[PDB]
Parts: sequence; structure tokens; C-alpha cells
Amino acid sequence: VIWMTQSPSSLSASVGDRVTITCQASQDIRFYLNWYQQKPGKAPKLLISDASNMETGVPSRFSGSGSGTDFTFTISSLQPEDIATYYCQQYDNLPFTFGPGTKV
Amino acid sequence: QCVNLRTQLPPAYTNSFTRGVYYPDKVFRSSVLHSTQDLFLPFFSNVTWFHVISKRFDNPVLPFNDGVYFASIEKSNIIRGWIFGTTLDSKTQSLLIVNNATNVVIKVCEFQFCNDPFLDHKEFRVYSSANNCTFEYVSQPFLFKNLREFVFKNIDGYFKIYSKHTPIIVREPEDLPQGFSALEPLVDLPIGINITRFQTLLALHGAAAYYVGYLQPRTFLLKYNENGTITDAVDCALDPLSETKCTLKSF
Amino acid sequence: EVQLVESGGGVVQPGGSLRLSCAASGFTFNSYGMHWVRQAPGKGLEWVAFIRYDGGNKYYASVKGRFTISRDNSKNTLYLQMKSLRAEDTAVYYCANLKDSRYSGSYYDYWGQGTLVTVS
Ligand SMILES: *[C@@H]1O[C@H](CO)[C@@H](O)[C@H](O)[C@H]1NC(C)=O
Ligand SMILES: *[C@@H]1O[C@H](CO)[C@@H](O)[C@H](O)[C@H]1NC(C)=O
Ligand SMILES: *[C@@H]1O[C@H](CO)[C@@H](O)[C@H](O)[C@H]1NC(C)=O
Ligand SMILES: *[C@@H]1O[C@H](CO)[C@@H](O)[C@H](O)[C@H]1NC(C)=O
Ligand SMILES: *[C@@H]1O[C@H](CO)[C@@H](O)[C@H](O)[C@H]1NC(C)=O
Ligand SMILES: *[C@@H]1O[C@H](CO)[C@@H](O)[C@H](O)[C@H]1NC(C)=O
Repeated sequence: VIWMTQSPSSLSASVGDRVTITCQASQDIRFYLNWYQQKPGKAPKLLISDASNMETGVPSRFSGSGSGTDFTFTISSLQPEDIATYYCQQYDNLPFTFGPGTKV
Repeated sequence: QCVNLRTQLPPAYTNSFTRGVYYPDKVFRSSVLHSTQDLFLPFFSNVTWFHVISKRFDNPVLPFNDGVYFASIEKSNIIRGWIFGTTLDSKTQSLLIVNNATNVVIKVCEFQFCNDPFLDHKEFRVYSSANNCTFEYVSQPFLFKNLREFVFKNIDGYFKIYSKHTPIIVREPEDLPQGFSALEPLVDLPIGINITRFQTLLALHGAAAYYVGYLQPRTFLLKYNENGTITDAVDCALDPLSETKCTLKSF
Repeated sequence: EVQLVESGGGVVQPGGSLRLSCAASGFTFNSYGMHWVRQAPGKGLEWVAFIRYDGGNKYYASVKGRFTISRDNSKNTLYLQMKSLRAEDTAVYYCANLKDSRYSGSYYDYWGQGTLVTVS
């Protein structure tokens, strides 16, 4: 079983600010990480797959990178529509696991 | 240069009936009923039906699972190749099989594939770049309407391709024809990569359609005639009647 | 359009049981594996179970030995049978098809709406 963690657990940022979220895996998962964004009352939406690949329809302001155990999710310029809880999920092996979640 | 060519439609389904049987090995047998266990497309299964009409061109990324049954019916030779891999990007090795007028080129490389790859015989617009290759193979082309059927298996590093080509009469429903035809082995490629997804490559410059099914571990009784040709088969896990036929070794 | 619909939620007593189901449409359900994920109020996402496209191999999370995953490809329906339910199992249960380049091979990511299960 692979442990997932995220930091900070919560962050405060204004519109136009740069926001970064760190995910860390207890084991090397190469490039098999998904990033999800969840708004209150809604199912999670996938933004990034395979560490750095953007999903179709996702705004260019979103990005991410990393390999092994240390991964980063970045918003180049925070919008009023980007207030959500962000989760990372590993699919390198079963069981699959989600991180604690970061509150923006 | 990658060119982004659409809407998403729901899949159609067709009735497989009795098709997808291939010669399990390279051993001559005749006038005998032989029982074997292998990956076969289940009898009377549900097969996904895709369309290429030209304004719609179905070419989604599909799962490979444990093996793929692929079939196509056309005249214009629109379907000319396949991509097999995992992430289908510069991070991993992928298998590219492309046919053309004179030959077939098979190579395994770290390809950076296009968002919507295709061939354009005014040239390859399948990938933007490629890095260090591990496998290369060149031979003769693999490819009333032409019915082409293939079976793609990936076992112990070997990518095994079986195929059959027959002419068929045109029927209005534009469904899968009934009858029994066994697929002979075409090529066995010692590649050694992990295939989990695949995509069909279409060539642009007509109408075509193709079908995708998935293989399962099942027991079959195969009937070999006087000339070692398989003419019939029983799926021993289809129904209680087939089960009895298999037990008693009788059609 | 692709739609995953959960049903069978409600309120049960501790030590009791409840069977949930998810109806799938708009895609080739019988070629894809499926996952169950739950989210309790005040908590993040928790993975529960996974079943392969052929209804063969099954994997479980905290729930192994109590929950059973199964599917019927002739009805396009995914099932989750929960036995010996505890207070800690109170959550909204989702069915999902998670994008996965290694095991299921799914190239698309789909989620349902979720159904609430309360144990008390
Ligand atoms: C296709 O989309 C990519 C972005 O994924 C872009 O870089 C490329 O220029 C587009 N192709 C054309 C012909 O515009
Ligand atoms: C799938 O196969 C079953 C037979 O087991 C059949 O009744 C059903 O209609 C098929 N599904 C579709 C979409 O045709
Ligand atoms: C077919 O592919 C081979 C090998 O790449 C090439 O030499 C040949 O010229 C191609 N034929 C045509 C008509 O492009
Ligand atoms: C050769 O292959 C390795 C992967 O084993 C890759 O990291 C490296 O960049 C490749 N070399 C070149 C020049 O692409
Ligand atoms: C292929 O899959 C097997 C089984 O999961 C795994 O052990 C192996 O490392 C994979 N190969 C590559 C290159 O990832
Ligand atoms: C076997 O092949 C011969 C031709 O060589 C043919 O005349 C005969 O009918 C075939 N037998 C069967 C059962 O097809």
C-alpha cells in the first residue's frame, strides 16, 4: 500500500496570484499520478493525467510536473472560478489511493 | 506537423455469431477433433461497431485488455495501421504498425503521438517526433467488399498476429456475415512491451467500418477435415448443449 | 451522453447489510473495468474496490472481507454488496471509471452522482 500526502493542507491566495500544491508519495510511482479538482456538492473532475498530460478542455493556466515521489500542481494565475479542493491520486498499483486534499 | 481534425457518438453493437477462431499452433492435424484451451472471442458475443463516413470518423483510444479481435469491411483501404502502447506519448515505448502500397513497416520507438494521428497520401502525421527505437521489421503488406479480420495477442513479450482475407457479398444491414472461417498466423514479433491501449489509424485523401471484440480464456473443440482445415468449432462454455457435445467429443 | 446512476442508498442499522447498484449507459461498459469510491462528510476521497471488464479479478481496499464487488455485463450494471456495516461506513458512494494507463487501460474519466448510505 502506497501512502499519499499533500502540502499545505490549506492555502490563501487572491485572484491573479500563483498557486502551487505539493503532492508526495511514500513510494516511487514514476509518472502515474492523476490530479482532480472537486467543488462542493460535485463529483471530482480530472485535470491532469500521467503526471503532466492535460485533459482536453482544461484551461492553459493549469499545469503540473514531476516524477518518482515528488509532484507539483500549479495554477499560473488564480481565477475566482478556481476555488476548490485539489486531490492527487496514484494508479501505479492496487489498491489505488487519494491524498488528504488541499483547500484553496 | 500534427493536425487536429468532431463530436462523440454512442457505440453501435453487432452480433459476432460464430467467428474469431484461429489455428492455436503450428501443428498439422487431420480427420480429428481436437480440444484446446486458449484466448478466443466468445461465441455469440456483443461486438462494438464503429463508423467511418465521408462527416464522422470514429478513431477513439480503446482498451486492449487481454487481446483484441479486429475486423473491417471496405473497398477504399482507409484503415491502414494501428498504434499499441500505454500512455501513447514520449514517456514509453510504443508499437507502430503501418501498411502502404509496397510494404509494411513495423517499429517500436518512444513516439510522441499526435492528438488525432493520421496518414495523408498527397506522408506521416502520426507523430511529431521519435527517439531511440528497440525493434524494426519490414515485410510484405498485411492488407463485393473486402473483409479483413485480425487477432492481436500479447503473450510473454510476443505480439502475435493472425489474419484472414475474404471477399464478401454486400448486404443492406451492413452487419457481420455468417459462416465459419479460421484465421491463419501471419507474424510473431519479439517486441517485449506492455500494451494496454490501442488506436486505429485512418488514411485521408470514402466509407468504411470496423468492429472490436475482446478475447476470453475458454475451451474449444476444433474439427479438422481431411486437409487439416478447421471447418467447425464448439464453445464448451456457451450453453448446456455445447457442454455435452464437448464431453462426448461429438458435433 | 455518458451517465452513471447510483441507487439503493438509505438508512440501515449497525451489523446490517445493503446492496448498492450503478446503471451505466452511453459507453461500452462491458469492455471497461469499474471502481467504487466513497466520500464521508468532512473527509476526502477514499478508494473502495475494483473489478475487471470480464467480471473476473477483484480487488478491495478497510473493507476487504466485508464488501463484495460484482457486475452483470448483460444489464450494464455494477453492484456492491456491503455486509456487516459499521458507523464508520457512513458516506456517499460513487461508481466511477477512473483514467488508468496501467490496469484498466481506460482513456476516459467518468463519475456518477453518488448515493448516501447511513449506518445508525
Ligand atoms: C494541434 O493542437 C496542438 C496543441 O495540442 C497545437 O500545438 C498544434 O499547432 C495544432 N495543429 C495545428 C495545425 O494547428
Ligand atoms: C449483449 O448480449 C446479450 C446476450 O447475452 C443481448 O441480449 C444484448 O441485447 C446484447 N447487448 C446489445 C447492446 O446488443
Ligand atoms: C512504403 O514504405 C517503405 C518503407 O518505409 C518506403 O521505402 C516506400 O517508398 C513506401 N512506399 C510508398 C508508395 O510510399
Ligand atoms: C534513449 O532511451 C532512453 C530510455 O531508456 C531515454 O531516456 C534517452 O533520452 C534516449 N536517448 C535519446 C537521444 O533520445
Ligand atoms: C508490464 O506489466 C507488468 C505487470 O504489471 C510489470 O511488472 C512490468 O514492470 C510492466 N512493464 C513495464 C515496462 O512497465
Ligand atoms: C481436400 O483437398 C482436395 C484437393 O487437394 C479436395 O478435392 C478435397 O475435397 C478436400 N477435402 C475436403 C474435406 O475439403
